[PDB]
Amino acid sequence: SKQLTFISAGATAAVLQSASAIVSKVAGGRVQTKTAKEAGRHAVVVGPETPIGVHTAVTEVPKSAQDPLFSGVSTVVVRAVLPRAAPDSVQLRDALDVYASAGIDTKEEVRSATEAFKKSAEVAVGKAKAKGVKRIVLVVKQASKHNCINELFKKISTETIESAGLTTEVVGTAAVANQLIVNPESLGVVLLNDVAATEQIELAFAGVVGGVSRVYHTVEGGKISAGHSFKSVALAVAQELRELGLSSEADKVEAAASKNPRAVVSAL
Amino acid sequence: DIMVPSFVYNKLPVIHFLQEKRAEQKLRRVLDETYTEWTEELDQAHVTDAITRSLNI
Repeated sequence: SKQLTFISAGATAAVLQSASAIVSKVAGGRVQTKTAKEAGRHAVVVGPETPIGVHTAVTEVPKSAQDPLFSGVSTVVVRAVLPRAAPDSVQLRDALDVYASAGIDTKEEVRSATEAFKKSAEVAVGKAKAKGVKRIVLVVKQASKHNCINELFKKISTETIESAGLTTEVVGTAAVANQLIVNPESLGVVLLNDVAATEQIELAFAGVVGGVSRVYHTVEGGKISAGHSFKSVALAVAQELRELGLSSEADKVEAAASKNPRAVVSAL
Repeated sequence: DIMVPSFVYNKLPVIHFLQEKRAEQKLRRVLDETYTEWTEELDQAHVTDAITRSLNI
């Protein structure tokens, strides 16, 4: 009756097959599992690549799945995601910086980027207010190529955050990544500008913590789960089932993920 | 038969000269309005740069 939408973005067939087996064995057939390329709700996206239709890329450190090494840490990493076009078409993150060099008009693209950053900034400040932190950390790659997209990102993110009344501290990519992996307790909320390096940093943090499920906020309004490994996908499915209103099944999947990461399907 | 013909004959040279000058002026104006328009086309280096970015390099 109900439907779970599986999105594949750069994920090996093994992970997708594992996710399908897990949901089928745990759900028992009550909720069907359909595959697609875009969704707004009841969706799990498998693979490092960012799907189409997501504007925010928040990720946290769930208490249940905390690795013993990272016990007690509490930091929220939100990556701003610009609208994604077709693979052949030039992405906005690159168009916004190359068209300016070429002299082409960049009004509509700036407007779209501004809207995405405002939404991401609103999500970040809401998380910061909920956690109680006073200052957030902006992350912008300091490469000369990305001298326009980051500039707009800073100009808008700081504007929105200052309007909300919180402080912002700008930093690069290498220093923040090292701090987040080594000393993450000194960062409460970190926003990341839309770059490939930032995406890798988000994945590394999501994996080093012990394997977690990232939350994507879409344009339509909602939250969709995202995973890239067996454990992360299993946690993403468990959260998705919990959202549908299944508690015991979600707990079983979470326990199986904690015990046997790579073979949860057989473990449960 | 006599007077108007004579005065027309007297007019002819000046009018011919003025009309020749007028035609020369027209030709000169035609020539003066000609300019070579050098068009500018998007440099292919930017195209190459965008191709590289699409590769995720």
